Amino acid sequence: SMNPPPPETSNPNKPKRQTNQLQYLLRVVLKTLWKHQFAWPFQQPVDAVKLNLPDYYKIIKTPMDMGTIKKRLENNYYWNAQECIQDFNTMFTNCYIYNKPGDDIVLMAEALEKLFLQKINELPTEE
Ligand SMILES: CNC(=O)c1ccc2c(c1)nc(-c1cc(C)c(O)c(C)c1)n2CC1CCN(C(C)=O)CC1
Repeated sequence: SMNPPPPETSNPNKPKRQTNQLQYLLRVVLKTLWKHQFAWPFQQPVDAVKLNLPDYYKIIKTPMDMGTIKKRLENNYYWNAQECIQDFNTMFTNCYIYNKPGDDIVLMAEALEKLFLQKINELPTEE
């Protein structure tokens, strides 16, 4: 009935690197989705307490959100671009698991995912 703690965003025990793919994921992919008119419900963990959704974290056991993804990129949580792409995919899949076809939040998720796929289909080459 409490919210879970948000996902880990900075792990000192993880090695860190800068790559053109990770720079692109923060500065092009995340930044573009972040500034979208429909971004705001995805910029932080679902607050199931304040929204009074007592079943949200009974159904969604792998929560993810763009606030968490942004901090993960900012703090080198991802070594491989695929780890970041997986987190975006998890965020969209959670929305489609919990919500119903035609729901306002689902139409918002679809618009962001369309933009996500447009941007990640132009990811730069791997070192
Ligand atoms: C100051 N406000 C807030 O902080 C606030 C308010 C409402 C929030 C909200 C945060 N987060 C969610 C949300 C997000 C996701 C990904 C979900 O899977 C679910 C079940 C809820 N909602 C409900 C949806 C907001 C957008 N919708 C519209 C504009 O119609 C649909 C409902």
